[PDB]
Amino acid sequence: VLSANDKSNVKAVFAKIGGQAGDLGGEALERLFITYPQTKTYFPHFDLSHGSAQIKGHGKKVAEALVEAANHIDDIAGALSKLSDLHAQKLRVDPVNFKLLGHCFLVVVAVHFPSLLTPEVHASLDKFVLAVGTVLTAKYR
Amino acid sequence: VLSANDKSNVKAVFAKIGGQAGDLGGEALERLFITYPQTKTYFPHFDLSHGSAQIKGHGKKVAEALVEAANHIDDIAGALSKLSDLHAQKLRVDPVNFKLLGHCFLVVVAVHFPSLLTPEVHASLDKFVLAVGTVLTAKYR
Amino acid sequence: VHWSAEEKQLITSIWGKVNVADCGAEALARLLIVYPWTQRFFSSFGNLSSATAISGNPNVKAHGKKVLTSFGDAVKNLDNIKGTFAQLSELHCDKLHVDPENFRLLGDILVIILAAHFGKDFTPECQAAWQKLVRVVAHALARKYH
Amino acid sequence: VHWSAEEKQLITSIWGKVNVADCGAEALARLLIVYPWTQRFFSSFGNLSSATAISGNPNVKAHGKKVLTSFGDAVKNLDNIKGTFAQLSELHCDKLHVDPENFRLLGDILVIILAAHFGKDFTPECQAAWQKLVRVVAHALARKYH
Ligand code: HEM
Ligand code: HEM
Ligand code: HEM
Ligand code: HEM
Repeated sequence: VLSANDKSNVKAVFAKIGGQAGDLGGEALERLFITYPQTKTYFPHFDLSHGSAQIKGHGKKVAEALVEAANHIDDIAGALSKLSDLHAQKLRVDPVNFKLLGHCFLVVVAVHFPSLLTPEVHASLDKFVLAVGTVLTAKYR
Repeated sequence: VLSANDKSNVKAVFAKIGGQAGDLGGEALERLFITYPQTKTYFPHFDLSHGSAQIKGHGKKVAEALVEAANHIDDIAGALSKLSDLHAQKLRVDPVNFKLLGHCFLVVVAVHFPSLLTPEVHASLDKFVLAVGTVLTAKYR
Repeated sequence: VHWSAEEKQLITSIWGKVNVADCGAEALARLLIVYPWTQRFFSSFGNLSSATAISGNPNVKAHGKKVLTSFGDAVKNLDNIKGTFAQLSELHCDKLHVDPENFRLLGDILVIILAAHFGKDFTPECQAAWQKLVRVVAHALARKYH
Repeated sequence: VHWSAEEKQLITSIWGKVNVADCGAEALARLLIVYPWTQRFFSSFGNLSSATAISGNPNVKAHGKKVLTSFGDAVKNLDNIKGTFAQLSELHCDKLHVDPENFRLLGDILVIILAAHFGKDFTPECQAAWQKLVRVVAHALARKYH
């Protein structure tokens, strides 16, 4: 589990940039699709054209789930209950792809908030996005 | 998480193995070092020659720990907490190597008990060895 | 990649005794059951609703035989694995978008299947050679990537 | 691997402009902080017992510079990456026994470091090109296997 220190780092991050989190999610998703094009095949029902409102809408939702997880960081499983059955049971998302999206989130944080993303904060955020990915794929293990 | 059926399957496997556990641990470790030679790096203090008594003795310790995990399958983190400190904090074992050893254990079970290792029991034992590896790498998260 | 005479003998001797239909059925059922996200790639195969259904599925059985026959093509010419799998790399990478980690997982499953079938003949050195083979095949299948 | 004119431009431009000393030190420090088992390989480097200690460690800083300089050797001949990293591959694989997954992790860290250094100039396409580059480098280092 995330340490007390990691939890505080996550809350410090989202308490600062929570207002922008929606936009950051859109960019993270845009970056996922362009950097790792294989991930687009999970979205054949989307308009995946660059700029697309559906990508932006959906990235916004991804970031809002992260924010929910931050706000209820002591029980992320609880917070993200429906979402977990969705990703592992319904969608069968390959677990490798969660690390790719989590990495894109870090990249967006680095682009816009370089002095926020110290090595310590980078460590805590990496643990956080992995903890979320693990929750979402829990039925696999 | 391990389901109830997974737990049944694991305990059945370990009941079948019975007193052979120690010997199977030695075999798993022997297979680890031969199949994945890079893992030998962690044991420069060992005699690592073919037939080595030290490899066999250590394999017995590994198997003892897996037996305890099977016996306490409802709370593996609790049972192996200090083993996790040893592997992650003191020994700095690369997390990839836990998958390799877990795999070697399944191979040994297959060699000796092929009728037991159905696809369903295979899945349960895989989840088990992965759960143990995850516990042992906890201090990386 | 270099293959010794000893490695070649460990591979071909085992392979000469493999039932590709039985081992292939086992391997693909195990892939789908042990790593259930892989079911996504096999939607047209019918009933994959339970572990029991997957093991009883005739399409899974048939395809498993094809996969093992393909591994047989690696065994038959170990030094040309890259060429042998070039066309299959197009299919798996560019058309199916299978992440290469899954090729590793199938390889591990094949090693377990061989261990179960061959028992004490599947020595540590035999395992090392087969793990090497499945890794070389996986890398050949991933050629269309990096 | 094939490189487009656009990918070559994105790579060459960022390389020219990157602070190799500072970004190299940052990449290595972050590897050791974020993925602490990697500290095992660097025991001769002295104090790695805290994020502060790692980041201030003169050996970490000097080695980080060497590492990013080596990624620079990939930049300078993008169609010869395999050859450029052959000797380093022997080192990292046969002598140091570094599992290749760690090459992936260092690549990901470098991407994050470049993103921080360049801000919005590190566009999604720039990221794509650089992730491709670190993946090619990792592939070239992980050869003396498969
Ligand atoms: C921690 C990482 C992730 C988070 C927080 C997350 C979050 C979400 C959320 C909140 C939804 C809700 C959409 C709805 O209710 O309609 C969703 C759906 C979905 N997710 Fe994820 N997701 C993550 C990772 C992934 C990955 C890695 C993939 C595949 C590459 C993926 C593929 C999908 C797909 C295909 C949907 C359905 C979209 C739709 O039909 O609207 N997700 N995810
Ligand atoms: C299934 C996962 C594993 C289990 C259950 C396990 C269990 C154990 C046990 C019980 C001990 C020492 C007993 C004691 O001091 O009381 C030990 C020590 C050790 N383990 Fe593991 N281990 C696992 C994985 C690994 C892996 C994957 C590696 C490295 C490739 C590794 C490297 C070591 C080393 C170097 C020691 C110290 C041995 C000595 O000084 O003699 N372990 N492990
Ligand atoms: C690594 C070893 C593998 C080998 C040797 C192999 C071999 C093959 C072969 C021979 C075919 C048939 C091509 C044809 O009929 O023209 C095939 C098709 C296919 N493979 Fe694989 N495969 C491997 C791994 C995988 C994995 C890991 C997955 C997914 C997780 C996968 C998914 C598929 C799918 C979806 C098809 C198409 C089946 C259809 O006709 O609908 N393969 N493979
Ligand atoms: C993937 C990209 C990498 C590149 C381009 C790279 C580059 C280099 C270079 C240029 C050297 C100096 C060689 C010499 O002095 O002969 C070196 C040494 C070394 N590398 Fe890497 N490296 C990479 C990844 C890693 C990783 C991931 C690790 C460990 C997790 C690692 C561990 C080491 C160690 C322990 C040394 C020797 C340090 C010393 O004692 O001087 N390298 N590397």
